[PDB]
Amino acid sequence: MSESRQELLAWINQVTSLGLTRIEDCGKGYAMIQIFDSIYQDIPLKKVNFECNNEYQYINNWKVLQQVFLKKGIDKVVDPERLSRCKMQDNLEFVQWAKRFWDQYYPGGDYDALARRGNRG
Amino acid sequence: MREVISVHVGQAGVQIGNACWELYCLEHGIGPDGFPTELNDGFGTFFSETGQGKFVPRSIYVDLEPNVIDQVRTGPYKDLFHPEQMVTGKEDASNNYARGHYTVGKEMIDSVLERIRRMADNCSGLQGFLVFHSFGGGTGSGLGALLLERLNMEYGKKSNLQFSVYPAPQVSTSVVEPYNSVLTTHATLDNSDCTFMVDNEACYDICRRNLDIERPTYENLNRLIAQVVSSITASLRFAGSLNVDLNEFQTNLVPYPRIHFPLVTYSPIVSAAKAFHESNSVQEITNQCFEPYNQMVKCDPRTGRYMATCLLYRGDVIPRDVQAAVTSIKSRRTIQFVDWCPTGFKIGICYEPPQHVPGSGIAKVNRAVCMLSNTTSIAEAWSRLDHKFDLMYSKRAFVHWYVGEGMEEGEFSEAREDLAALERDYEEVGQDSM
Amino acid sequence: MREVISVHVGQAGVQIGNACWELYCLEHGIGPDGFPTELNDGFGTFFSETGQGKFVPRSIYVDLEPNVIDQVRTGPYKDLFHPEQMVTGKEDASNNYARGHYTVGKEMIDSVLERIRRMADNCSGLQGFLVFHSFGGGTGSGLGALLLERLNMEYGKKSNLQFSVYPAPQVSTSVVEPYNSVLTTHATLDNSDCTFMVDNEACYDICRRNLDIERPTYENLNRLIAQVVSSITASLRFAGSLNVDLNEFQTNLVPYPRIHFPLVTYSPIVSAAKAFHESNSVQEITNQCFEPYNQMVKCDPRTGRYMATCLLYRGDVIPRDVQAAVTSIKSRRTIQFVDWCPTGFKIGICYEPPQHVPGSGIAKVNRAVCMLSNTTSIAEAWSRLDHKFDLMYSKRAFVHWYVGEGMEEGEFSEAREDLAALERDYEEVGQDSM
Amino acid sequence: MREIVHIQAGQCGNQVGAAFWSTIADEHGLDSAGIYHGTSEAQHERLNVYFNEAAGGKYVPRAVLVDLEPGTMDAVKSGKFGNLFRPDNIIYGQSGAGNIWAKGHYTEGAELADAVLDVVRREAEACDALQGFQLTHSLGGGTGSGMGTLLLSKIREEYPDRMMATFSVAPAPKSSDTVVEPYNATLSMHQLVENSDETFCIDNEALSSIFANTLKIKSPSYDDLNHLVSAVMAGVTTSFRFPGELNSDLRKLAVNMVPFPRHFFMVGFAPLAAIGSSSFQAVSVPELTQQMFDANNMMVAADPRHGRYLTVAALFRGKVSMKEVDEQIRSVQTKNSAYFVEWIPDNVLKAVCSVPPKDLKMSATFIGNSTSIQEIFRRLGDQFSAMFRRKAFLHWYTGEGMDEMEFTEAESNMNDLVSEYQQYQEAG
Amino acid sequence: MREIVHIQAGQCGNQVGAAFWSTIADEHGLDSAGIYHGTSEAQHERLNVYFNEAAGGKYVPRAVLVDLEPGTMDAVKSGKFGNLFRPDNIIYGQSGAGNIWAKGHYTEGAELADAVLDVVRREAEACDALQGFQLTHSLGGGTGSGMGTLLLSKIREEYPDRMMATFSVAPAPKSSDTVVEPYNATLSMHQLVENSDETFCIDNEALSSIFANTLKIKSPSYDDLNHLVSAVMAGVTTSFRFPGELNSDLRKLAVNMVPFPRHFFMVGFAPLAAIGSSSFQAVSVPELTQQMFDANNMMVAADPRHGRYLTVAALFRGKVSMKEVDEQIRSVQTKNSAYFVEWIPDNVLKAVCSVPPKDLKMSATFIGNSTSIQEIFRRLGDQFSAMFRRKAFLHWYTGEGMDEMEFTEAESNMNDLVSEYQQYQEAG
Ligand SMILES: Nc1nc2c(ncn2[C@@H]2O[C@H](COP(=O)(O)OP(=O)(O)OP(=O)(O)O)[C@@H](O)[C@H]2O)c(=O)[nH]1
Ligand SMILES: Nc1nc2c(ncn2[C@@H]2O[C@H](COP(=O)(O)OP(=O)(O)OP(=O)(O)O)[C@@H](O)[C@H]2O)c(=O)[nH]1
Ligand SMILES: Nc1nc2c(ncn2[C@@H]2O[C@H](COP(=O)(O)OP(=O)(O)O)[C@@H](O)[C@H]2O)c(=O)[nH]1
Ligand SMILES: Nc1nc2c(ncn2[C@@H]2O[C@H](COP(=O)(O)OP(=O)(O)O)[C@@H](O)[C@H]2O)c(=O)[nH]1
Repeated sequence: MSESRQELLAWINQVTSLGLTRIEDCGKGYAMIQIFDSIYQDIPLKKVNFECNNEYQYINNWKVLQQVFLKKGIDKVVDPERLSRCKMQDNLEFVQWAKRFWDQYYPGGDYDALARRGNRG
Repeated sequence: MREVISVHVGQAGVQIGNACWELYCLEHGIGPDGFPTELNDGFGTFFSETGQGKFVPRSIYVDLEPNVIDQVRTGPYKDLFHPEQMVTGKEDASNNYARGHYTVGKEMIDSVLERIRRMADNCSGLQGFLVFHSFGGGTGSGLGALLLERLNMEYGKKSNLQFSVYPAPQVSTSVVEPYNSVLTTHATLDNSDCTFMVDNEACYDICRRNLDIERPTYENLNRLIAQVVSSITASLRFAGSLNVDLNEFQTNLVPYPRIHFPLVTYSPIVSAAKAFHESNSVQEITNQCFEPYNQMVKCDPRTGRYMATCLLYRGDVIPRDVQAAVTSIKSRRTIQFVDWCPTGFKIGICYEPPQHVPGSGIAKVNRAVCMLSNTTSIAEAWSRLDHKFDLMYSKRAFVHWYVGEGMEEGEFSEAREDLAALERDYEEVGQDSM
Repeated sequence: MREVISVHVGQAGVQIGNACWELYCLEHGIGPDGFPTELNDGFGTFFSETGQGKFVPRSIYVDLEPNVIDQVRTGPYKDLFHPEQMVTGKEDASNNYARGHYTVGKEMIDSVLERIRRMADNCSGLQGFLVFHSFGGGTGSGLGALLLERLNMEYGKKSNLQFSVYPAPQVSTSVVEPYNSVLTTHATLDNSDCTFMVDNEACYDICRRNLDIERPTYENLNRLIAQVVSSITASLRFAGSLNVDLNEFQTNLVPYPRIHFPLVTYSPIVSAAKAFHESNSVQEITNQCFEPYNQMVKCDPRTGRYMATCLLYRGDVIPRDVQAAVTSIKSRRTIQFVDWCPTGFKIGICYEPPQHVPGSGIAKVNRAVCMLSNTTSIAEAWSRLDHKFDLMYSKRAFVHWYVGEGMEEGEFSEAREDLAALERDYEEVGQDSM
Repeated sequence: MREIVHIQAGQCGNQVGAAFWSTIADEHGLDSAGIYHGTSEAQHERLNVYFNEAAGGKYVPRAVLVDLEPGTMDAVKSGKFGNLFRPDNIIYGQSGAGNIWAKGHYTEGAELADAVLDVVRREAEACDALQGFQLTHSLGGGTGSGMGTLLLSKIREEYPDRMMATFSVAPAPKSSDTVVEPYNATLSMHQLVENSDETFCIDNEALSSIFANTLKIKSPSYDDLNHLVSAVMAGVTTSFRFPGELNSDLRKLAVNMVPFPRHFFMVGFAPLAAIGSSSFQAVSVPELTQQMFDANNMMVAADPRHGRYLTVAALFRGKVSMKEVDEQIRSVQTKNSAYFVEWIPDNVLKAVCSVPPKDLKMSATFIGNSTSIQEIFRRLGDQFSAMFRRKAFLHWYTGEGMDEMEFTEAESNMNDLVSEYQQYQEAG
Repeated sequence: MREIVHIQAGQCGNQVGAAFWSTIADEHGLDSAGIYHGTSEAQHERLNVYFNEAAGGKYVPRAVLVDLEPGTMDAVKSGKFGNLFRPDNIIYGQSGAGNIWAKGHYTEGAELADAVLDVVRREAEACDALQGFQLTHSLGGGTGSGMGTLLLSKIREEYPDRMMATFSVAPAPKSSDTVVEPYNATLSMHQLVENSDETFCIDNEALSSIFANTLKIKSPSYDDLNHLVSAVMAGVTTSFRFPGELNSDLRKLAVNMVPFPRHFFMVGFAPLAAIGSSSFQAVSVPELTQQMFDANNMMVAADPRHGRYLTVAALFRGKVSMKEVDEQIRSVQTKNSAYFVEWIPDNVLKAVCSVPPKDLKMSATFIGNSTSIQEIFRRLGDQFSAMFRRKAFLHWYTGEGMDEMEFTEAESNMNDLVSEYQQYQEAG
């Protein structure tokens, strides 16, 4: 049923090709938005910042998904303030939830966002 | 002394002020006969006092009926005004713009424009002036649009605010509300600095639920609009915490000179038994002021994105409960975006508690919120008009009674055209890319 | 502040709360008008207080009759609730699942779901929420199963407890209790975290012997179920000795996500003259709580083997008399085995003495026990249903009045099928070998 | 000055403070108000251990009372002794732990760990020289069993020279609390053995035997239970915290005990009597030594007669010689010579402290080592593995973030312990 | 005698007077009535700084409270302390500023600038020797953000030797006032850097964190907010305004700090506690130093852990040694050695002042420099430029007399600052 940290961390290292040491960098993000571009392909990657370890500034980067959830319509509330704390109790069941979205919506093909964002330049 | 004057044209503009000045007299301890008193600067704010101690409400009244105006001198405020300021008209042809504009209402103007003049000859600190009319009126739509266009021709840089009221999406009061309302947004486009408009059927929709009265009247709708007035004006007439001037709105609501149609959201509006069994804290109010149940204008501000919004708070308010609330609105999905202001707010704090008139069924509260919201959706009632008004003009229905009163249809040719740029302006702001 | 909210759907769910909140108001010194007081955190547990000092019972009421709901505003608790939270329905077609689910009850949901929302906007420490309905209801079975399936769709990980009541082995209240009850365990299977259910005819069986009243009523059955509620909830709302959270149950009762139907056993329930001439020590109670005379559900828990059971004690309790008692139950033949837990218990201690309401014939006691027992026998009332429900469906009896309200019989095709896996699950746990 | 900073975790893991701290104040002559009232000048020269000095004599207890749920935390706040602890060190979360281990170890403590370590760091470097840290918690629950272990492994990853010493309480053989109490016990031991040195094991049910068998009270409560096992936390520092003739410290009580990195041993008191059983004796070291022999004066629910004594340290306080212990230890090591370990001749440690406790002329604290502490873990292990066969209650752990085979590892971790204690039961 | 003439601007720029002036009177033993009531003889020899002597002991505060709108100006007039300031220096216009910068900078202040300078000139040459000028205002508004800057550039064009020192308050990262608050911030920095030396940056939202995180009050108001950040205006002159052992001045606090003409750095207090958190400590320099380390005791909404300390000056008052600071500064500069700038070994400045404040035995004032003050301006710059892409609200500026490309220049002025702080974050 559910998945631990043990499988999921290299699982999210796979489909994003990121050097994700611990899951709490999804406390910022950079991978949850890189879940959806593996399906929807329309996400404007130049709308998010890349370094942005500055939580007061980061709150711009949560809402960029709220256009993505708008145009495809999945009704989950996103409360970014404890999400942006880079702390657990929300980030797991936000990524346990986004692999409940893993169920049917893949076309199977790869989606190289490492090549899409200009090699993270 | 940072003072401003409020004109009243149209039968709406009559009865609106009859709630506004009632609130004004109760918000300073003014007896209804003008002879008051059964802050320091407060005791002489809207009022050019005489040494007798009674004082003139700095207003004017414009109507071409003697009907509703003479109800005041019959009514209990018979000593409040003075019979120069209260200029009537002996005859009328209302619901007729282009003779209320171009034939019959123009004969009052030179009498009106003199009374604007001497009241501007005492108010040393002048902050523009305030305009009340309706769109459902003929002459208030008629003379009102004519009223601005010479005053802003005179006064140049001075401030021009107006609280309007437009014909509903569902219930009209007259058939001319396509015709002799939608053209008046021509002259008031480039003569009103900012403007505000509100719906009856939306305000009635509040009355059946938040006021819970099956059969309300105009007067209760008059009282509800009236506190929005004193939430803006008398806030600078009271020594608050972060003071908000009249001039701050017109520079904190428009990125562009056309886009000056915000919303109104006033809250808490709470019935008698509803205030009991309830604590309305400040974030309990602000979570209601973004929900459509306290919404003044029957539109869809949920769907559109918000642009920029100033807020005004009355009573006992801390800014920490503001920032704890307002950081939750910007987090929440029910707004999505501004692109052109990454903040999109203006916060203002005045200490004066919300005034509670005795007669109506509104209930007393120790904190208040007024909301002026610019959005990417408010042009749909304008698009309601374009669905309506272009259909009437697809038959040419009493163009004669726009012609025979003295104006060709070239402005009706211009009518949807300026409306089309208004629709074009919101999709222009709707452009949100790189 | 570790707070939770209780919904009330169904005419059972009406009158159940009318005993539950009565107990709640007496267990904190709350006057019946809401304005109270003729622990520290205790004085604000179930209650989002206003500064007036009276406070809202954090509940809701859902019914499609205006009949029984308006008895409250006639009744003595007329100031307790508030007339937003108490949402009624103007018309009803009850005993009809698939229009109480799919036609008529769904029109209330958007009004209901808003009132779930704002009450979740003050309760900062939220522990899921509590659900009351019946199976003997139509709409409480109907809207209730619909109520969970969007809330658990919204709230995800949040807790979902429900105290249900099912149609007896011997006395029905309606013929639809095969039909418009046994399907509702579909939606409540995968939306209720844990659940609990109880029998009238078993609870009536207690009334003729342990209460010794020939002609009881619903109200006395309402009072008996109600203390089981506060034995679970208000135990964490009081500073006990070994505190028991709501979340502890749903992790100490299910080895598997389906098996969440425990028993209820409440004791001592002792009549007026019976408390005299008697000392009910703690092991005197626990030797009764495994005997079928205080048993809430008319089944055979003797024959089946027990699985895992949490216990809750109120009042003046030592753990030594627990362990002296509980080592005798595990020795005794009247239980035989668990295979899957060689301990099979959860012990919990709260100091608050058992509250004794004045009106009914229940007697006061200085110690209390609540029992939540999982077993290998409780599926027989389910097997009673399979004996009943598959017989009605062997004739297709007003399938039209399941069809004409807007649902095909594919769920009735699914009805026994999910029931068959429930029967298959207890023999699956009945598998006890190597 | 050889000082300790104190850490609690869990509900009853916080309940032990009042039995600890009101005694150690009373052992040091100190009131409820914190301000000083002491008789002798003997109780000052090592007062600095469990106390940070304050302005105006307040003498704050260096402690951090930690929990996940605010049920029982206010109870000692709103009760008496509400002015001893400084509330900056009182931290506690609100959401329930549900006493589930990885909920308390891995995730909800991680909501509170960021506030934990910034408390103990500024406490640490404000001390002169840390002697060690105390962790008192539960094995059975979730908050004390889980959150303190993750709390421990960060501290052991910060201070590798500083000694980590822990107290904990056992699952019961019969009087168990919950059904995941097997899982919590195994998962707690996976961090205790790997990180900290020493841990002691106290059965509540064997503690319930003490007032049953010895003091003869039918109905004690937990405020008598922790009150008894308080004084061994006094007893382990009894040698230390005020002068004497010989005494050593807990690090010196660490290196003497075990010949391996595998540290668990027993706890008992001396003397001990009932209400009316007080004056009918002659309280002395032969009275002390025989209440340092039975399993009845122990705490572990395991038989030393099934076991074998690896090493013994004895901690006396009062007027006491050596030869009164010497002739008496020799009187019992001879009749029970097979009960000792023949790897070590004379595994006895003697330590004599000076002043007596309240209203008792002598007192002794028992430290004896065993082979039969595997009798816990064998009783744990088949209590553990039988609840793994059907993956009992498994979704309340893997539904939170931990791999199931990580749970299988701690079984062998328990079996790695028993494999050594298999040998020294009968070898050599 | 090394004296300062005081300048305020804007509504909240005038609100800070009462938190300033009632403290500096109380710091100098002076009542509401102006007439003298002081205990020691210690508080006179440097009393002449913020006060012009008067006839009959009145001791007028040398200040000029400046505003564009008469809303809040009468509030401190008609309230208490209405007899401290002399009303000749109370000037204020009537027409609203609309908090728009060039309306407040360029044109409406030019209605009032002619009355401004004839006030401060006759104040200046009546002083013995000016030590400097203080400007306290806002960055976000219009009156304080605009009119004081044009007011500044005339004074810096009159007194090129005299030091210009400014206090100002930041736009918030989240709790912003208005939407032109990006424009006002950029336009204010265009004059602060070019004319005056030093400016400090105080977030109200980080100030709101202080009573939230440290003092634990759910609902403070601004009269508690300015009351806290008052005492650093006391703290910067604490060294100066009455004797001590070592102390230097703000010009000596100017030349020591920055190796360039680019002057911005941080503000914090020591000590600090809650209501009930008062007596449970031992208030001392190790208590002082650790509330001179966290970002939590700072004012800037930027991380020193993201940054690097250029130079540090510390200003103590109370009975305090040096070695109690020396051993303690060395205890924290070693663990945080990468946090210092390796251009300068020992960028620490020590200054010890004598008398304590009210009811506190010690007090310290924090000055530390950073590289991460660019974290303001990067957060400003993209908050700025994104409201330039569509020329947001542009007609409320070019409709008043300023060219739009003049607004573009201040972007590079901000980017000229960041370009240096890009380097010394990681270089050398
Ligand atoms: N007096 C009044 N009018 C209202 C109110 N609310 C809405 N209205 C509108 O105000 C309009 C009143 O103007 P008229 O109906 O034309 O009455 P009138 O005297 O002819 O007004 P003029 O055309 O300006 O002369 C109506 O169309 C209504 O739609 C209200 O509360 N009071
Ligand atoms: N009110 C009440 N109902 C009880 C009680 N005990 C059992 N019930 C059952 O609760 C059911 C009540 O629901 P309904 O009979 O359908 O009354 P209703 O208003 O139509 O309820 P809905 O179908 O939910 O609308 C009955 O069938 C009883 O079997 C009780 O003590 N009080
Ligand atoms: N020390 C001590 N432990 C107890 C007592 N009573 C019960 N316990 C054990 O302490 C634990 C109490 O559970 P709890 O503290 O809630 O576990 P938590 O999740 O870590 O907080 C259980 O494992 C009990 O078996 C007591 O009086 N003293
Ligand atoms: N110093 C201070 N500033 C505040 C406070 N509250 C708000 N502010 C800021 O101060 C400014 C108040 O605006 P205002 O004084 O009218 O700007 P002005 O046009 O220069 O007068 C805004 O930028 C607010 O962000 C406060 O309590 N103290």
